[PDB]
Amino acid sequence: RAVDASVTSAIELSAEQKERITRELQQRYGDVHVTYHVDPTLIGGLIIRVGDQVLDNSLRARLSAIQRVL
Amino acid sequence: AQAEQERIRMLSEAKSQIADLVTLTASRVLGAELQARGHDALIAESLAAL
Amino acid sequence: AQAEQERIRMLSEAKSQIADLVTLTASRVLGAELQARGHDALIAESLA
Amino acid sequence: MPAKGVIQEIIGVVIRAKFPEDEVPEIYNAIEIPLGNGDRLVCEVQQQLGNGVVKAVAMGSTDGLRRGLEVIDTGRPIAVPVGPATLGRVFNVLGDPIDGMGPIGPEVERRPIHRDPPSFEEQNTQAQIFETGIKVIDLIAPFTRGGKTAIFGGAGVGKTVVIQELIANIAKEQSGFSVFAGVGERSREGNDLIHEMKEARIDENTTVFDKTVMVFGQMNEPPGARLRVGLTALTMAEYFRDEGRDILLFIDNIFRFVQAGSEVSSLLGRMPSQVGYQPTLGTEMGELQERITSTKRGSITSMQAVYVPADDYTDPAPATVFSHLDATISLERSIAERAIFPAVDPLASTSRILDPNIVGEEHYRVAQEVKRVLQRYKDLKDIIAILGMEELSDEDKLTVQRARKIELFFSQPFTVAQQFTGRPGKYVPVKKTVESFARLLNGEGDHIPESFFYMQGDFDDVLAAYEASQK
Amino acid sequence: MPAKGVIQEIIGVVIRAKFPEDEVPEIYNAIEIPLGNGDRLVCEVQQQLGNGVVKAVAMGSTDGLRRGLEVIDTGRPIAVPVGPATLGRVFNVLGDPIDGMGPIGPEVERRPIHRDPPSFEEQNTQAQIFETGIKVIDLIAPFTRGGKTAIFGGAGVGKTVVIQELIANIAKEQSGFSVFAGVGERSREGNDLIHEMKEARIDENTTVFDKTVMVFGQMNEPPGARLRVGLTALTMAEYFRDEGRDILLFIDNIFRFVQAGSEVSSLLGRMPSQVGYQPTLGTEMGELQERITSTKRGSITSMQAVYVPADDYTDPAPATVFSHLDATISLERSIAERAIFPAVDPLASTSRILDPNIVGEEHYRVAQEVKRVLQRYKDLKDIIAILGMEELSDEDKLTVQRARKIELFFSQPFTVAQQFTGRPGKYVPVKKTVESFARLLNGEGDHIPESFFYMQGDFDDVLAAYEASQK
Amino acid sequence: TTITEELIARLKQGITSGVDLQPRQVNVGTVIAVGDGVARLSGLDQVVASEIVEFPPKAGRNESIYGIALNLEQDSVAAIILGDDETIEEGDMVTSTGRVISVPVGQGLLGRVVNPLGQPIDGKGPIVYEKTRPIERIAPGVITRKSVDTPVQTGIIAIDALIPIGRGQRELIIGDRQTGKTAVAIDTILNQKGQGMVCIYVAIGQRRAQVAQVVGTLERFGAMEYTIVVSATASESAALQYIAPYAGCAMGEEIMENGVMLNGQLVKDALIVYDDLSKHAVAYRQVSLLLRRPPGREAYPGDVFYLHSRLLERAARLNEEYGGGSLTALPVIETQANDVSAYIPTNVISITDGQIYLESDLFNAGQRPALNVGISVSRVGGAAQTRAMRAVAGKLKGELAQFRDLAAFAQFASDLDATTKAQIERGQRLQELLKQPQYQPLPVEDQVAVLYAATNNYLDDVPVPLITKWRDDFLAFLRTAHPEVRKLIYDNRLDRKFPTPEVKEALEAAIKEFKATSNY
Ligand SMILES: Nc1ncnc2c1ncn2[C@@H]1O[C@H](COP(=O)(O)OP(=O)(O)OP(=O)(O)O)[C@@H](O)[C@H]1O
Ligand SMILES: Nc1ncnc2c1ncn2[C@@H]1O[C@H](COP(=O)(O)OP(=O)(O)O)[C@@H](O)[C@H]1O
Ligand SMILES: [Mg+2]
Ligand SMILES: [Mg+2]
Repeated sequence: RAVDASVTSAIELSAEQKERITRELQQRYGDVHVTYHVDPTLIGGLIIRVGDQVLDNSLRARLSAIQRVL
Repeated sequence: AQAEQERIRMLSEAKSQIADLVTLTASRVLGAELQARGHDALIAESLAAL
Repeated sequence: AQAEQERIRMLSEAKSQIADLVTLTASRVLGAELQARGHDALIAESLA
Repeated sequence: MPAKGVIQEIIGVVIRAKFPEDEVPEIYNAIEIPLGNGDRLVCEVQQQLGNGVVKAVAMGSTDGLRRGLEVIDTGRPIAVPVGPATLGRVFNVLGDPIDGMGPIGPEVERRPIHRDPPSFEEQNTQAQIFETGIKVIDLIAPFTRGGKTAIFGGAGVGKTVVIQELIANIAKEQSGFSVFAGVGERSREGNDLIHEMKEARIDENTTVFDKTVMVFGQMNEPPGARLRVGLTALTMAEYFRDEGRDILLFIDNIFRFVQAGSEVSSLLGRMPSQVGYQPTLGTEMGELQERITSTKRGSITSMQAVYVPADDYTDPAPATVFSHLDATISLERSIAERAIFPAVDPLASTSRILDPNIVGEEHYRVAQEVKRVLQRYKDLKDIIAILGMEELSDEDKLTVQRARKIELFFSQPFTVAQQFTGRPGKYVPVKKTVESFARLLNGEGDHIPESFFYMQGDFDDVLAAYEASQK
Repeated sequence: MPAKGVIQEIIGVVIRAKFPEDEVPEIYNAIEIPLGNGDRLVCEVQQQLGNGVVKAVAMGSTDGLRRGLEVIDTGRPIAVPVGPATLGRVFNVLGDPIDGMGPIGPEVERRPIHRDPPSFEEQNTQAQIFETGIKVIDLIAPFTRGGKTAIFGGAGVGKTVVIQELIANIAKEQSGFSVFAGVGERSREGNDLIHEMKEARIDENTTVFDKTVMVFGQMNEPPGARLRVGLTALTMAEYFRDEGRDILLFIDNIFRFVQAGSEVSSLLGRMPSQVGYQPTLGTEMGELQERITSTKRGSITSMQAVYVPADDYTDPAPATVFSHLDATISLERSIAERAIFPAVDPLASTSRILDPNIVGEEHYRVAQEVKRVLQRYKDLKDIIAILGMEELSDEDKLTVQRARKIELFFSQPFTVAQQFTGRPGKYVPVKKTVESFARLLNGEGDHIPESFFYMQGDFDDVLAAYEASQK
Repeated sequence: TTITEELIARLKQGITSGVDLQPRQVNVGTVIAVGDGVARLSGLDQVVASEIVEFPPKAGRNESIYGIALNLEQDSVAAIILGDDETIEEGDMVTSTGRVISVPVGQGLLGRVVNPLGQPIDGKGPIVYEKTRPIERIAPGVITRKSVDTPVQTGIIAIDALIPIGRGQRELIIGDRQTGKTAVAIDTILNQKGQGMVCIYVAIGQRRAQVAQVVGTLERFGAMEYTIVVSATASESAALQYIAPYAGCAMGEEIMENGVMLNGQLVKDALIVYDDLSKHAVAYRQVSLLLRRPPGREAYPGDVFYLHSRLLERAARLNEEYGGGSLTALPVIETQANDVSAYIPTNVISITDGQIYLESDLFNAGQRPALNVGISVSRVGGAAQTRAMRAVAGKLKGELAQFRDLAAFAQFASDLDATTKAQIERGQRLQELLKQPQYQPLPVEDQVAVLYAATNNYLDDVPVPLITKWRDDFLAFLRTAHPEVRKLIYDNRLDRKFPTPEVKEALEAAIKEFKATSNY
């Protein structure tokens, strides 16, 4: 039913980068709808929410480091 | 005893503070480097991580 | 007051903060290819 | 206009509207349905059902609606005007002025209906007595500043008259403003008999109406309007609270608020609770009452009328409010029919602030002794019903006379009661009433008969009447 | 039936498990959810909702369970250990020992909770008295073999004390076993106090605890556990019944069994019946108390304790309990305040076996005349308290004297329980009670003052103490 | 070396090679429906029952509002919102925290007002702690407990003499409207100033002003040195009110199992007051009905007896094998027109060991503690009393029972014979003796001395309306002229034959000296 992808870039992703994101996320169901967000809190990488599954890239490592040190 | 415990708490607070500072400044320099180096490497790595 | 001496204990930021930041930014969260310079000024200005 | 949806279902005063999936309105948002007359119907969202469908309470007739009508989401809950622009005006649940005056301009601040109550650390535990103009209210169940106070009685006992009399008294003899919440307000009690009664001059050219705010969630309104009118009045009063002013809030009825909540929950298809009431009764009552608190900045101090059917205090409407009260004034029909129009029962009228550490030792002593002699008279009147007072009495004659004199002396002519009687109103300070009852308690009133205590102010008025008769 | 399913739904203590289309668990089939290590959650299947989905009650904490967890069908109802290995042990609903000792072991025979009652041919046509040792119980409201007796009373009248002293009497004086079903047992009231009481009562080298089984459906358990504990105790007692022994099952509160059934039915979504009770109240009571019968092989006498809601004996739970009762023993707080530990009201305790042709011709003359004398005393008590015994004529003063003598004579010290007013053990037989009360009823005790009859024996202890004191 | 070198040695291990930078497909849920504090989630199959879910911050919302996943239905998770339901919207991400609800426990929570989640609301800084205890746990069990022997001294003469409360006993306080249930609970809390017991006050569904006044009363008497005040007020969501008593009893079980250093002594005894279990049951009924769970009698869910029972069976008295600590529960129930036979009142009455009935008729008649001795029971009984109180209060109980049997003759006592009038006068003096002012608990020695004076023929001379004053004056006498008598009574309060000739003669001399030098 065209599950709502919720891609949030680090600061901004290029038009060809966005097209590559669409050309890669189609493997989940069909060519599902993808919404791109800014989220400047992210430093690098990007978070991909394909339906009910989330695969964060970076930034999370910072939190993972600080919860390992604190 | 309370003064000793407060000293221990202050030492732990200092440790947490330096952890917060190093994490925040590492995030800032990472933002600077991602201003220098392109975002495409991390994007491709995350896409391959799917 | 003796507990609040942490600051004087923390005047040794050069040995800890710089090395830990360098190994955090490169050796653990990326592929240890932080060759692009210019961040030394940022860590000198921001850690104070 | 963040989002535009279409009406899917119209069931009475319940509207199911389908919105875009990425622009669904929030839980307490307000959604406007434009009508073909230049006006609009404001519904309040209550639930988010599935994919983009929201259920909303109408707050209007919904007799002109069709399926597929455009619905504009406002993005935020109902916004009502706040500030001096609302002072001296009459509003409804939507904040639209329902009086003959012009509409409120767009330059005023508009605040959302739903706001979090003050936090725990903002509570001002310092109990302070709020000076009311009523003798029995001051003495027996003193009015707490920043606290919530209730009036209980049947029909026609005098709750609304008492409420408007406090409005007039605390606006005339004091500088405190007032905000009125006509929840389920009868169109005879609210559209008249309070507007006219607030045309009482304060000093020279300002009436009590000009220094008060009124929000009438009338009885013909749908249950959602009567449910949220109390929160509308709270939002209007919270501006004056946030300015540091000690604001006064009169909720003209509580059980109608409970009835509106029950009707709204029954219409929404929620599972019934207790005897067919709403499951969120305690939570709704808490959401209303917890915003009426004394903070460091200001203080909302409230009086809320509650009508108990027959003598049932175990009904959900008075039972859910008992936890939120600092004082209860129990009006009785028996006292009202005895021409004691401020028909407060001195017994069964309690207050948390009636403590010697707060209202003073003299106030506590006078109130306690007055209650004691009235309690003794409650049995002595039965005793003298068959055995005449002259037949036998061991100090019973004196205490019966004193108790009759003080229960007549609790009666006070009201400013708003001139229509009913014609007697001009009287205002007694809290110091003067306790001083007068102390003077009358031990002698000094045993020679004045029980006719000069009927409708008077302090004891000096009773004296002046007595030596006016003996001329 | 080794079928493995997965958890589909978890709503409180009611779960749903999806199995294959075949090998679906039956009703009351005790599915099991492993929780890691050796811990498991044993649910009891209640309904089969379509294609492999079974709805079951948790009978456990179920506060850390996720959907999709593996569920193992056992192929039979809850299996509890039976045999001599269960004597001296304390069990929960599932038959797991909840005392300090280890597990029962795999070599011990296990039986399902849900059995059928004895068939029509197995029932005993002729009733038979069950001797219990207590004077008032054996005389006024005698037990019947394979019958149900209910004890009533207040919160602290001493029902549990009576239960435990009867356990001690059954265990020590005769070589018979008993099973105590603590349905709704408080973890303080029974889970340590009753164990200490049973381990304190000692005959020789063994305790009363060593000759009784205990099944504790504590209050902290979900309603399914407290519902099935009574049947668990029935299963553990039916083994000894099958050996020809005379078991006396005790039930701590059959009303809490009723309440557990009602809560289970409400949790399953069934429509309520009567006073909010379960629709299946009669059948749920029948499936328990029809297994308490006098089989031709062995017998299970039972003694329930009943809590009567709001002192309403017409309430559906006491109404359904009373349908299965063969005897009643009413405890009164008024008798308890007069320092009478067996506070049995002989004018409120009844028994169906109190017939001339069953318990003896002299039994249904002595008991009848004792009840008549006590009724005469109850009639004359108000006159005596108001006026005095001088106004009473002859045949009434003597009747009141004999009534006071028997009323104080019904008391027993319960020296088996602790050692309060300890004395040599008596265990007064039924015939001895009949002879003693026929002796006192025919005079022979008028010279004894109305203070010797207290924690006495068989009216020979009374004359022995009279001779010892002064004669 | 320098301590900062040790600090860096603590670092540079997780700093360098202690972080896993592996991206994993974490299973999150999306919100499909939001009700009235209930949010339904589409796919969250990696969630357990009663697990706290996060609702991570989104645009326009910088804080995460947690919920409790209660209904784990087929392809649906209905979770009750702990915070405010306005912010949660359809399509929001929900991350499973993987944890059941836990609260901070230990010494740091002493004098702090906290949320049911353990977050402070007193504005006195963060809670200092190192251990979190789960909200829900099984009761200690069968062999863990011990018979209740140590008494809990509430300070009220009537309660401490007629309805004993012991350490590990669940004693319900059941009343109606304003009869002093909170007053009795606060008086019990104030009396543990030096009794080595940590008090907890839960206050489910109350006003913020009422809880503030209770906290002010506690801190103006020094009671906050050993008191924990959980608080789920009326405006807060029904989930917080539903989890408040369990948070309180989790803290109490931390006190019971481990103990805290109070006044330099290890304390393992906790007294917890659930100041409104009727309001807690109302909140859980709202939660269940908003989850569309099938209702029962009075629209309460089926597991509402279970609800309170889990809460109340956790109050135990452990044996010396399991630490020897105890947790004492004081649930509070508000009836409606003294409807004792209502659903929640009968549930709590059946669960609890004893009951303390407060009557509005006695409250409005001048009885300052409105205690109904006739119907209120404590099935623990004399085991929850000192030997001095056991020896003294038996005659008080008997005389009060005799007076209650003859209460209809009180106004007619001048027309009756000598013995009935004597019984009526003794009962009236004893009832006047039990009247106590608010916030004035009495020590066990003072109660024993006063009840010994009343039990023996010493209050017959002083008239009824002065009995209370007499008591006060006598205590002042014992507080000023004879401290040795009070110390003597307190010293041998555990003696099996308490009225030893030494303490008996000392008390008789003190009573005679007070009576001879005072007139009434
Ligand atoms: N022993 C007492 N002597 C005198 N006054 C008392 C006593 N106990 C309570 N009061 C008074 O009665 C008031 C009501 O008591 P309290 O608030 O404890 O009752 P409650 O049952 O908890 O009521 P609520 O339903 O309002 O929470 C107190 O605020 C106090 O003024
Ligand atoms: N102070 C007063 N003086 C004279 N009459 C009064 C007074 N208060 C109430 N009444 C009588 O009560 C009626 C109004 O009662 P009201 O307060 O509207 O009832 P309720 O208390 O149910 O709102 C009037 O018609 C009037 O006759
Ligand atoms: Mg009115
Ligand atoms: Mg209270």
